Amino acid sequence: SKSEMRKERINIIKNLSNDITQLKQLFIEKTELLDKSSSDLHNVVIIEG
Amino acid sequence: IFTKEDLIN
Repeated sequence: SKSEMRKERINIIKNLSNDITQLKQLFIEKTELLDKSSSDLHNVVIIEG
Repeated sequence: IFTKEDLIN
Protein backbone atom coordinates (compact mmCIF):
# COMPACT_ATOMS: atom_id res chain seq x y z
CA SER A 1 0.00 0.00 0.00
CA LYS A 2 2.19 2.79 1.35
CA SER A 3 4.97 2.18 -1.17
CA GLU A 4 2.50 2.49 -4.05
CA MET A 5 0.68 5.26 -2.18
CA ARG A 6 3.97 7.17 -2.17
CA LYS A 7 4.56 6.34 -5.84
CA GLU A 8 1.14 7.72 -6.71
CA ARG A 9 1.90 10.76 -4.56
CA ILE A 10 4.94 11.19 -6.82
CA ASN A 11 2.65 10.70 -9.83
CA ILE A 12 0.15 13.38 -8.81
CA ILE A 13 2.99 15.74 -7.81
CA LYS A 14 4.41 14.99 -11.26
CA ASN A 15 1.06 15.92 -12.81
CA LEU A 16 1.02 19.15 -10.82
CA SER A 17 4.57 19.89 -11.95
CA ASN A 18 3.42 19.25 -15.51
CA ASP A 19 0.71 21.85 -14.92
CA ILE A 20 3.32 24.30 -13.59
CA THR A 21 5.44 23.36 -16.61
CA GLN A 22 2.57 24.25 -18.94
CA LEU A 23 2.21 27.56 -17.06
CA LYS A 24 5.93 28.38 -17.30
CA GLN A 25 6.53 27.20 -20.88
CA LEU A 26 3.47 28.60 -22.62
CA PHE A 27 3.17 31.81 -20.64
CA ILE A 28 6.86 32.73 -20.78
CA GLU A 29 6.74 31.80 -24.48
CA LYS A 30 3.78 34.02 -25.28
CA THR A 31 5.17 36.73 -23.00
CA GLU A 32 8.41 36.76 -24.98
CA LEU A 33 6.29 36.75 -28.12
CA LEU A 34 4.58 39.84 -26.71
CA ASP A 35 8.06 41.24 -26.14
CA LYS A 36 8.94 40.53 -29.78
CA SER A 37 5.81 42.41 -30.81
CA SER A 38 6.80 45.11 -28.33
CA SER A 39 10.16 45.53 -30.03
CA ASP A 40 8.11 45.65 -33.20
CA LEU A 41 6.04 48.33 -31.48
CA HIS A 42 8.10 50.21 -28.88
CA ASN A 43 11.37 49.76 -30.73
CA VAL A 44 10.30 50.57 -34.30
CA VAL A 45 9.39 54.25 -33.94
CA ILE A 46 9.73 57.29 -36.20
CA ILE A 47 9.86 60.76 -34.66
CA GLU A 48 12.67 63.01 -35.52
CA GLY A 49 12.97 64.32 -39.08
CA ILE B 1 20.80 44.72 -27.82
CA PHE B 2 20.99 44.64 -31.60
CA THR B 3 17.75 44.15 -33.54
CA LYS B 4 16.78 42.96 -37.00
CA GLU B 5 14.71 46.05 -37.75
CA ASP B 6 18.03 47.83 -37.88
CA LEU B 7 18.82 45.54 -40.83
CA ILE B 8 15.34 46.23 -42.21
CA ASN B 9 16.17 49.94 -42.28
